[PDB]
Amino acid sequence: SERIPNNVNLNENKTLQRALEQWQPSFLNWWDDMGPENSSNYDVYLRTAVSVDPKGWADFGYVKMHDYRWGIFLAPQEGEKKITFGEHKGQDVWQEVPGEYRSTLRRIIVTQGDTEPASVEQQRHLGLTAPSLYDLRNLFQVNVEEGRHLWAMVYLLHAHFGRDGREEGEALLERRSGDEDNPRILTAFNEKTPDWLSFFMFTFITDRDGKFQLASLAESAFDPLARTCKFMLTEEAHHLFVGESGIARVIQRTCEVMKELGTDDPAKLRAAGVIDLPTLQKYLNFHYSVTSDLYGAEISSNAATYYTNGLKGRFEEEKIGDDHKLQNSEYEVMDVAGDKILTRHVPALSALNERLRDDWITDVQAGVDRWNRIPAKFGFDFRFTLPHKGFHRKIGMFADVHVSPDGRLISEAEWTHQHKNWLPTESDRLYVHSLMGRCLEPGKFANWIAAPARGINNQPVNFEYVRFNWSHPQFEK
Ligand SMILES: [Fe+3]
Ligand SMILES: [Fe+3]
Ligand SMILES: [O-]
Repeated sequence: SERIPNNVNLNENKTLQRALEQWQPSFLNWWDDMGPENSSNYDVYLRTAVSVDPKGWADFGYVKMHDYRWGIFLAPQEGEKKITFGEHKGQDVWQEVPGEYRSTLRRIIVTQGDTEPASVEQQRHLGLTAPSLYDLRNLFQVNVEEGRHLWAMVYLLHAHFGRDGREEGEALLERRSGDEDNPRILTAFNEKTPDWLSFFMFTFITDRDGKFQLASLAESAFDPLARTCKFMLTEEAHHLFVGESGIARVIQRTCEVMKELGTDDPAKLRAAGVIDLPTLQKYLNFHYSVTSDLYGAEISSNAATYYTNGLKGRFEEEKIGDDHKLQNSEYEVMDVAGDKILTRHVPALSALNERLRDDWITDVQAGVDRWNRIPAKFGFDFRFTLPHKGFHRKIGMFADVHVSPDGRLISEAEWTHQHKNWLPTESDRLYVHSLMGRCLEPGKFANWIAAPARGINNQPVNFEYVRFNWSHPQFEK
């Protein structure tokens, strides 16, 4: 019923409500310019959140995405919640940011916010080559949710950061993925997402960085941010499912053709129009290593500071069996010293980036293990693996050297001769591009990917998840 749906009593804060209503047309102009291409008249079968009530939170129906009901939804407030780590452990959580942390928390929220529209901008062309209505609908669902995450951060900026907050909300729509004068902040969000295989890896791997960053902020002493991220985690889960099941369905299809043709010869697989498993492995290597750089330098005074001040906790902070202060704790990280990769212990507070990275690696591996059930049930030997964490890194201690996927420091000549086996080549990408082509007949799936296990919201897999309204009704006519 509400114009800006929310469970935050927005209408009782009239100054804030005015400011968000003032900002909304510019969000909608951004959505129209940079959102899913040519989609202004589509009716999409979308889920929309209307609460955080884990039973009846999200309801489905057709909507044109310009009319999507983007809302602000915080996890329920908890009475007498305490801060759980850092200097301030045991004190009451903050409803407003302490002045001394204000600009730091602001930059953290803006940086998180910036990735949300960035992903929409990267993915805006994908619809033209959607391999199915089911997949097109999933893409759009991810898009409108990422749009909501921008709302979720812009709300915090306006509600808790005054004028600076408003100015950040405006600049969040002035930056643009890949733009020369005003690029998005983070490299991985500034690059192209050129085809559906990249899109599925991105939502499987890079949205998972979102998951771990958000789980760290879900711990924050700044409780409105903590409550915001806590609810976004439940949405991020859907994104991770799109990416994991997306790739799982490509692997499934490729294995079907391997069994049918009785061969694992790449040339024969490609003649049949599937993506050979070794090439899938390269895309995994590419997105995994690129995403890894997002956690930042292994050793960081800044990250020590976020923890100590109560701004950002460790993943699942409350399950960790230590003092949650870490003045006298250690953490084991790698190091490179000439022609050797070694391990060393450093003060735990200085290595929080690396700890979060390690948590993400573990989570990604759990998903790859699930992928591996597929070749295994076909009786194939192929297994997907993650490359050594030092492989293909632009950030941190491995940035000045080459590491092979199996964890050796290698020479410039070996990198130059071998990396074509490890990362997608121009020729691999051209091949994958040649498979990309829309498939919009109900219940039909492009030949490079298998059908999903089930539909959406109990609908058949052949349901018309998107109705294009190809006819162009005339103004006032
Ligand atoms: Fe997001
Ligand atoms: Fe996401
Ligand atoms: O997300």
